[PDB]
Amino acid sequence: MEVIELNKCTSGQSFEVILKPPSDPSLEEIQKKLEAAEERRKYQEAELLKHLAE
Amino acid sequence: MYTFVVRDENSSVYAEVSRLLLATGQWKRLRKDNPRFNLMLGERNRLPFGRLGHEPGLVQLVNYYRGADKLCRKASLVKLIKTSPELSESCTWFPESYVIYPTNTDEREVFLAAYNRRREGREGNVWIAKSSEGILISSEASELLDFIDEQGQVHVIQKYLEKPLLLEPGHRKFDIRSWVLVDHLYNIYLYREGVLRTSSEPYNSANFQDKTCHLTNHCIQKEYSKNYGRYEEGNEMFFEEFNQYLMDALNTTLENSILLQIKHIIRSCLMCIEPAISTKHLHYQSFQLFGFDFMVDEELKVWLIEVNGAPACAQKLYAELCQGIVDVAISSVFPLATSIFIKLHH
Amino acid sequence: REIVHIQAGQCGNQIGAKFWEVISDEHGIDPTGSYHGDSDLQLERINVYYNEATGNKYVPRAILVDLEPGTMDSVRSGPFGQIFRPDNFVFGQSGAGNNWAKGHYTEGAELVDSVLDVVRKESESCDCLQGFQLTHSLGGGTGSGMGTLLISKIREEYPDRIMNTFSVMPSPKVSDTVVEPYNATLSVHQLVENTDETYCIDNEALYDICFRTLKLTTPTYGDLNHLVSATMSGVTTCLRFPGQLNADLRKLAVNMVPFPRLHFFMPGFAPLTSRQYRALTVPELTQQMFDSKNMMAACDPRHGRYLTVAAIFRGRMSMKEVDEQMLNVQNKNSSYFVEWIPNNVKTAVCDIPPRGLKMSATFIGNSTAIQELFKRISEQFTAMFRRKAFLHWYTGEGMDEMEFTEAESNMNDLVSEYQQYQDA
Amino acid sequence: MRECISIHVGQAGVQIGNACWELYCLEHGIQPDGQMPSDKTIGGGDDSFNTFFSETGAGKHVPRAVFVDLEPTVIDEVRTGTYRQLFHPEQLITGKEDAANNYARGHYTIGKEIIDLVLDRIRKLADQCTGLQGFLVFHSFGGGTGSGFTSLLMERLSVDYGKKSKLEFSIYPAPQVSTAVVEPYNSILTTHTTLEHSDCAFMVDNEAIYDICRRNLDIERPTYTNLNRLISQIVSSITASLRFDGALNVDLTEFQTNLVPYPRIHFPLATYAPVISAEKAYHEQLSVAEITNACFEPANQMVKCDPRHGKYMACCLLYRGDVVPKDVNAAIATIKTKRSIQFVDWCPTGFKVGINYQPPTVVPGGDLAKVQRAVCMLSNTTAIAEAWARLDHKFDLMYAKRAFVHWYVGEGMEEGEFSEAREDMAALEKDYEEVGV
Ligand SMILES: Nc1nc2c(ncn2[C@@H]2O[C@H](COP(=O)(O)OP(=O)(O)OP(=O)(O)O)[C@@H](O)[C@H]2O)c(=O)[nH]1
Ligand SMILES: Nc1nc2c(ncn2[C@@H]2O[C@H](COP(=O)(O)OP(=O)(O)O)[C@@H](O)[C@H]2O)c(=O)[nH]1
Ligand SMILES: COc1ccc(N(C)c2nc(Cl)nc3cccc(F)c23)cc1
Ligand SMILES: [Ca+2]
Ligand SMILES: [Cl-]
Ligand SMILES: [Mg+2]
Ligand SMILES: [Mg+2]
Repeated sequence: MEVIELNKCTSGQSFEVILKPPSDPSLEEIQKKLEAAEERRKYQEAELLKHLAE
Repeated sequence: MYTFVVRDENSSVYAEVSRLLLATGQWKRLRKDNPRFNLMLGERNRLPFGRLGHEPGLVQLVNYYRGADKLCRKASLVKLIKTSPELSESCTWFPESYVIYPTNTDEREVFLAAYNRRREGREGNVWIAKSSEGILISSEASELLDFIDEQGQVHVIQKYLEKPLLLEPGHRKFDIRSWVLVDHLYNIYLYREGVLRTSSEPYNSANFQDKTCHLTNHCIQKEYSKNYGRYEEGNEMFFEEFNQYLMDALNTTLENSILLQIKHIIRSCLMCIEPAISTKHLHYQSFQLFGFDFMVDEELKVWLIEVNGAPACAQKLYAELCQGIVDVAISSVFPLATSIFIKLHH
Repeated sequence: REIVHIQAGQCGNQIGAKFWEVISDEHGIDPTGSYHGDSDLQLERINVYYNEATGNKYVPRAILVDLEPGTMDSVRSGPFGQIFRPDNFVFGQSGAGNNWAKGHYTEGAELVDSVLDVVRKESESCDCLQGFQLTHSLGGGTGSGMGTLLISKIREEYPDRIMNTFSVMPSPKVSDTVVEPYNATLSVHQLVENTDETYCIDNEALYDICFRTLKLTTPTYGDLNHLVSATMSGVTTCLRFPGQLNADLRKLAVNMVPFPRLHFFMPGFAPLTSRQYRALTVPELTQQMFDSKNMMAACDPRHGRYLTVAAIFRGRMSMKEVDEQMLNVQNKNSSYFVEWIPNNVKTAVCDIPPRGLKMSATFIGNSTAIQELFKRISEQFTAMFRRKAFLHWYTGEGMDEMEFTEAESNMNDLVSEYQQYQDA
Repeated sequence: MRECISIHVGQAGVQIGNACWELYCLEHGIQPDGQMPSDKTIGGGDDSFNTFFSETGAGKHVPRAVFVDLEPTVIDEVRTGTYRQLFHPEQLITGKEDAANNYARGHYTIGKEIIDLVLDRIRKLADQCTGLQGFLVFHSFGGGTGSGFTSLLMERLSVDYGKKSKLEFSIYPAPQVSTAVVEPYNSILTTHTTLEHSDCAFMVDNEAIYDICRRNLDIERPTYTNLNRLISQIVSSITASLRFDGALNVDLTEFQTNLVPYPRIHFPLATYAPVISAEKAYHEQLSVAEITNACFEPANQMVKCDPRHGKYMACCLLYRGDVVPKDVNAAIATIKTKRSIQFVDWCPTGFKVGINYQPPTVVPGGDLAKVQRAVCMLSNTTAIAEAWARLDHKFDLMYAKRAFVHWYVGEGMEEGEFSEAREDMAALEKDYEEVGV
């Protein structure tokens, strides 16, 4: 069990203790997704308003 | 009023426990997937321990110890005994054993170092092989490993016990099944009744290809044995007869010659793993019924061979043992509106 | 945030007036609109239902609608009559004769544009209108026929707002005319399509409650409406009172309605009061609010399963005790709560109790047992419709038997869809 | 000195941010108006606390923080509360109507047109940074804002700040204090869409905080206020190394380096001890060995699970108070002998240790007692995957009936996103299983 990289200072100290060794989409595609969902939404709304107009 | 769910229908012991639970009028059964249960009699495989103890307003209790497989599958138990300081490689009640993987870590290069010292020292050199149907007891290794590699799973092979205690009349072998219940408090309870699963065929130390006088399984004996049931009904000698026999034939009690050792082994195994599996400070609780399998040699020395984690009982003893499970494991946690267990503590 | 309230027809306006009396009292407002309460919990969300007017006055965001002036006059003359803005009284003269067709197609159409004018005027003074609640019966003519006309118009003009209704169901035990089943079935067809959440207030249940347990031998509509205003104040308490759960109509829809069409809620109330001294204990409150005998929709909840439940405890009590009791109900009757919606029962607590009670509990269940209600209606419907009885009142307003057949089918489909999830 | 921007999203994120920033101000001696007398470099500096506070010419110390909610009522409480002066108005951003507990409403419908404003205010903070190292993002899994708007914000941050580190403090949903029946849907959805945009996430199960509050604080029925003062203690414990002199976890990159070897498995478990009631009359102060030992009781974890049946990939101990290395090493030795601590074969068995001698600051009048020493352990154990199992199971139950799905589809989301997110979580669960069995 050995103690390494002991660094220390007025606020405190730090160190490691070893016990045993080792055995994204772009802005383009994003605003395209947001707009696709807005299109599906606007379409469902149009279906609804057409049914109400019937 | 308490609720339980049954997720292993193929369990004789807990089928009976379900019946006794219902017959109290204070336990109702829910559907296998209804999570609002107090009690879970879980499946044997991939029981979902991570989903227990997250139901507000429900104290939850399961009939298995997550982790206990380390004791109850053969390679695991060998690994545990060799590596654990509490048991150590110098363990005096477990036979020399080694973990071997098929051709397709392993211990055959460490095996052979011992095997050949045993063949040179002109000692009895029978070894047995098995995993967790497909058994080979041989006198030379190249039969053992050859057989292991025809199958495809990890195997353990261990010093066969060449001088067993033989029941007379009959000159036959046997194993001793002990039933131990561990409760949510980690009390270890040994059931007062054990069973001797005997062979019906005199012990033939000659050719080890006949498994009828060397393996004591209740199945192989009903099917492939000559006189299944000649000496005892169902090839099962219970504890009173066996104690009588030891008194009459050998001038000792079962308690003295054998049980002391079985209690020592049971307690040692369970106390060893207690930190890895205890649910003392856990959000759910566990109990578990275990079947410890023992073999006595001709010098009245007890040996452990397998621990089984989902055992069946003997038909005579189902009632009493299942009622004991309810009393100590279940009603302890969920109370209702001269014990059959010996508590193991030292 | 803001809710716009519409009450239509005789029943709609009588229960609507009672609702505004009751919650006006709860929020400390007097019949003149002048706030005179003591606490400040009463005003934090006062704008959900009230508009602030000149001189620190509070004016209900309420539109009153009828085709005959009798009942609207009765409201103006009533106790809180002068709290409503007079421009929000919109009425005709001919009435609707208990005829869904007059309310929806002929007389109502003539009046609906001016109602929608007042609707629009109220809505444009709203910072963030969340939607509308309507009060109406389903068995008369104005409430059922014209209120459902209104609802589909409102949906057309505001298709992204919540539409919520308190809908009184007709019962032969409390019956005005024989054509009530016809009217109800035509209306339910409308409600299934155009509301997000409907409180099914069964007049059968209200009668049975007044009779069997309040020991009232001759229940009046006043006795029924006391139960209705208690239920209404209860189911809207999380809307108008600041709590941990900052609730609104849309969250309530999202959480209560797993499938769009199954949005017909069974309301319940405890303790059942008549127009006492013993304080209820939280275990008693909890056992009662779940009791078939305290629900306002005549159904047997054991005959179905709870999809979702929302419960509201009003009073000063132990939130710990409330949690334990609710969990005890679910854990001791888990058979009756669908297992495929985890944790489908949620609870809220308000410190302010209703008038005259130290503690109360309101229950809002979406149960598949609600099918029983619609089955009742459908049976009554079919009994007449197979002989085409009383249809002439409707064909004389332009309607075709085909439209009756369609609404019958849609209601029977609704019943089937509930049965689908009672066995899942 | 490199700056850190905190972003608080939705009700849970904002109320937790309130708690944490109150704590920070107490710890660094910053008053509610933003004045810190011990700061002699007036108008600026590159001290350690400056990674969280900027300075005005008038001596005001101002959190590097943005609060964003889709409805106004909760951030309005920040705007009128004790620390109103602390925050500059354009760092407090509100909508008109919330996401109605609906991930898709927060991500798509309402998200789409407050996102650019939020990113503009975030850029106004970053432009005040000589060397921004990245973001600490606070949000619930369950809220419609906290789930949906957060995942949109995370995607965009990866775009506009690709080299920067993003850390999550994430509230996992618990029925005892949950507000909505669809929190499993939202959880899975937001985890799948955020996984690749987050370098390290600290998950806090409200069930654990709730129970810790009941058992060790003797609070009958904990409120959000209880839970958040406790959560903020843990958060302060985690960030103390960015705000104070030291050599362990000094930048956001070091959290990934020390705690996350495999990038997908970036959910460290946090254990915190001791938690002691202020109303405890006589308290015997716990030793280094007792609190370090408590770090291995499940009842002290931020998420209830059993690390004994998992494997460790990393382990950090953060002490605050009267602690010296040799007492830590003694404690560790004895603990190693009495406990089931298995590391993965390709990782060293060991502990990175950090000590700050100032003991924990407690909110005056709060519930937590002052103590002479306390520790937070951060361990990357496979056992936390239990939480994903639980969550995934609840999801599978509802989705098999498509219950409530119509509420998401009607916001423009496609049914396939549900099974895609679930697909991903199946992958995650398998990653965990074969790293650790
Ligand atoms: N620990 C803690 N959890 C909270 C707090 N507030 C809300 N939650 C949890 O967060 C989940 C609900 O998410 P919220 O943040 O409240 O909702 P939101 O992000 O504001 O989204 P919407 O209200 O749907 O617009 C539930 O599981 C709550 O229990 C809080 O202050 N502290
Ligand atoms: N519960 C309740 N039901 C009512 C009330 N007034 C009428 N009803 C019921 O509503 C139906 C009559 O419809 P009504 O509202 O009078 O006709 P409308 O004015 O044309 O809408 C019948 O089922 C009545 O029993 C009331 O004050 N309370
Ligand atoms: C899972 O079932 C749920 C049901 C409802 C809700 N919310 C949005 C609520 N809304 C309203 Cl208006 N009143 C409520 C009253 C009591 C409990 C609640 F929770 C209420 C959340 C979840
Ligand atoms: Ca400075
Ligand atoms: Cl960058
Ligand atoms: Mg009438
Ligand atoms: Mg919110």
